[PDB]
Amino acid sequence: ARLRLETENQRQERLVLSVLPRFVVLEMINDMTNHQFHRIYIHRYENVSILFADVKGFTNLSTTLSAQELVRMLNELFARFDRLAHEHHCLRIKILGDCYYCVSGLPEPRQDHAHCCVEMGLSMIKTIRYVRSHDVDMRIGIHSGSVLCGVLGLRKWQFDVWSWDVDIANKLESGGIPGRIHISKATLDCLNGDYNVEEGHGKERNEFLRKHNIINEMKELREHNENMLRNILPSHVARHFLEKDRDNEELYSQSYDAVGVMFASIPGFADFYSQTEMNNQGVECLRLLNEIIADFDELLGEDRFQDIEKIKTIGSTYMAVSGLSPEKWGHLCALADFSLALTESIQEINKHSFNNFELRIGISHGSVVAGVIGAKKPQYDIWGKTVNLASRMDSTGVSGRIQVPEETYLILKDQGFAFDYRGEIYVKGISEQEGKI
Amino acid sequence: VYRATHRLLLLGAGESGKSTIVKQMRILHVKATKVQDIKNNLKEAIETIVAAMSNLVPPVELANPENQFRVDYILSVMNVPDFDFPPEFYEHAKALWEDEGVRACYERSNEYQLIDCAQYFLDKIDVIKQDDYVPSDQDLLRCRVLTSGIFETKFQVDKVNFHMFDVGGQRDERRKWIQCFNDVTAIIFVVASSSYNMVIREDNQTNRLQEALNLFKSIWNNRWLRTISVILFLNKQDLLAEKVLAGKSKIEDYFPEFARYTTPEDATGEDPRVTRAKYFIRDEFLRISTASGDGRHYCYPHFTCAVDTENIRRVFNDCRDIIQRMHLRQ
Ligand SMILES: Nc1nc2c(ncn2[C@@H]2O[C@H](COP(=O)(O)OP(=O)(O)OP(O)(O)=S)[C@@H](O)[C@H]2O)c(=O)[nH]1
Ligand SMILES: C=C[C@@]1(C)CC(=O)[C@]2(O)[C@@]3(C)[C@@H](O)CCC(C)(C)[C@@H]3[C@H](O)[C@H](OC(C)=O)[C@@]2(C)O1
Ligand SMILES: [Mg+2]
Repeated sequence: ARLRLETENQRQERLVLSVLPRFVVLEMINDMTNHQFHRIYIHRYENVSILFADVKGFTNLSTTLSAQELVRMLNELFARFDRLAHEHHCLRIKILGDCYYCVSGLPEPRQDHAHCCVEMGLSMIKTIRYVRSHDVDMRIGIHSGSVLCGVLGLRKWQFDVWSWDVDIANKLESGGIPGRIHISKATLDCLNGDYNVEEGHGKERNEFLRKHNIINEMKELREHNENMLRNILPSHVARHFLEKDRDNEELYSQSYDAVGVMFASIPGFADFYSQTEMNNQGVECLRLLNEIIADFDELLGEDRFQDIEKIKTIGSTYMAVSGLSPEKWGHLCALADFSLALTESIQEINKHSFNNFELRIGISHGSVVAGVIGAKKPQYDIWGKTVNLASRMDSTGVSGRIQVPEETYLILKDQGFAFDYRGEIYVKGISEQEGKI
Repeated sequence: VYRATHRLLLLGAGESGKSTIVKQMRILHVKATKVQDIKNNLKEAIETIVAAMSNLVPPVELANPENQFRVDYILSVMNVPDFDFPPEFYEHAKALWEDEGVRACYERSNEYQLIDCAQYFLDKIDVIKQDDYVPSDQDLLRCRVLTSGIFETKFQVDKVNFHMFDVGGQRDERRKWIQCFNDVTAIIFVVASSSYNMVIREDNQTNRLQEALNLFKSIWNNRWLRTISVILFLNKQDLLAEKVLAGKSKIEDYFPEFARYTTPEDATGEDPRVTRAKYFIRDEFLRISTASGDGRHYCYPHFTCAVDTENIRRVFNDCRDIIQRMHLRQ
């Protein structure tokens, strides 16, 4: 019995340690065995380098082939991505839409990020060769600096990194020049001077900040690990990942018909962030952000929202799906209640702090394909046309107001028909969303 | 040795005397630009006096028509932000200050916004004409300056280390306070008492003391600062005493609950009205504290005067004993 328990506990521990590296999971597990603030696991780190990726032609391929096959190709490309990355001392942080970023030497100091740059070039040429056998070109953005690493929230924790340097890296990747790297000075001075690089971008990104783009004990341990499993990944996906068929079946997926998707965003937080000398490196700002996200998650768990499942948080952006687990359109009403409760929560945390924050909300309905895209790292995810429709409705929205797809309900009244936003697929004039009456 | 460093911060509305209390503490125990600041404070004081001479809704007469030329001179130099320090303009300002109209405008300065030190600074004109004297400690503590970014100051007493956190009081800076809401030993709340009659310059409608009290209600009831037990240092007491003794304005002009209020039993040359004024502001802060009390934060009111020194050292000794007690987490 002791041998069997030890083996199963080791398997479960390894399943956790696939994500959430050791230096933070140790602190969590220490805290479980026994506060003016909600407590946060961020640690400062130096000499880190951030790579970024983005499919430039995702709008040129999402409409053509259905969601299932697109997920197939995305899974194979991202499996190559992850394997080739783990080859070169790089660890994925997250997958969001099509974006994919990794750091250099976060758990321990390390440098020579140019090797990962040429590695990215080789991987990208392999992907375009495979796709040709549709524009799938992608832009490289890499910036060097110091970051703060940790996790936020009380549900679906994921490894995440925040800083101004990662913001510069994001802007560098958002610049453009597909197939070519953004190797701004912070990397030239660090790596070497013998590398052959060009003069940099002429002008594509906003001229701001001058980026210079140039047996009982074992049972207790098992209970703790099971709690952390239940706090990280979904139940059925965790069960499927615990036993065999983790790697034999590369892609785990399923398409669903009556699905809703909700996005929420906080644009003003980039205003409040400030890396001065008094607040350590902005750690207090991330403490406030963790408080916001913790309030959102604490609101989620309540009995009034059972069919909605939080998926991910991109910065201050909340992604929540509906209809994934069938156990009628009352779930879209639940999603609308979710948006309303989120707005009241952010207003409450506004009044508790001494600044202003507003929410941009976008809802959509349709059929999705949901599954896990990474075998080594369990990252449940969604895909489909309605996903990017919701993303655009969130990004092409007005702060403090809720935008809604074609009206399929009448319980709580809406308003604001005259929008006729151009969108990205086609023009579509649909109303907006206020509260109940 | 993180605990052994008693770090504490001061929160309050604008011009509540927190920077002055920090400077007075620093000189109590641990230049050219300073003299420049003296001169500039004088310049803005006289500039605001003569601007509100005419801009005030009830017009105020001038003592002599001959000084209308100097009034026009100061009006011309009003819009000008150049750092001009000529002796001729010093003589002009001296001429204005001896006019009864300018003094009456200063007495009626409660209508508009003016720096508090002006009157004292208006008696330093004769010696600031020379511009060569070394300023005294009282002169240094009378100097007026704004604070926007939060500031940290080292401190050592009885062979232990303290830390001063002086933050801004303007609404623009009120978002920055959360940057220092963690791991602070105590809060030294400071509210300008005599500014009960003034109003904020951020909106030009709400009273400075009312805004300060609402900020105190927010800070005391903040869901993240519940185990820190704020300590109250109401500044501005001397100007409050001279203002109530003047009799032109009273608390009932804004708070008739004072007119209903009666003196408490903890009374300490004195007058009843000033004593009950300071006790009433203390009791209003204590009411906000206790009505929002949660059994973990305790308010210890203590009356302070930044320009004074003996009061500063006495109240600082009392507060240092309190912080020494609270450090052990009794
Ligand atoms: N006569 C007198 N003057 C005082 C007293 N306390 C402070 N002052 C003067 O009032 C002025 C304002 O003080 P100050 O420290 O600048 O306020 P503050 O709260 O720091 O200003 P802010 O950053 O919130 S906007 C100072 O120049 C000081 O000399 C006092 O008790 N009596
Ligand atoms: C909270 C952190 C802060 C201020 C800085 C930062 O690094 C970000 O978190 C990144 C860049 C960063 O986390 C990398 C992912 C992604 C999704 C690109 C973030 C968003 O752009 C955030 O902006 C938002 C709020 O959307 C942003 C920029 O906000
Ligand atoms: Mg100040």
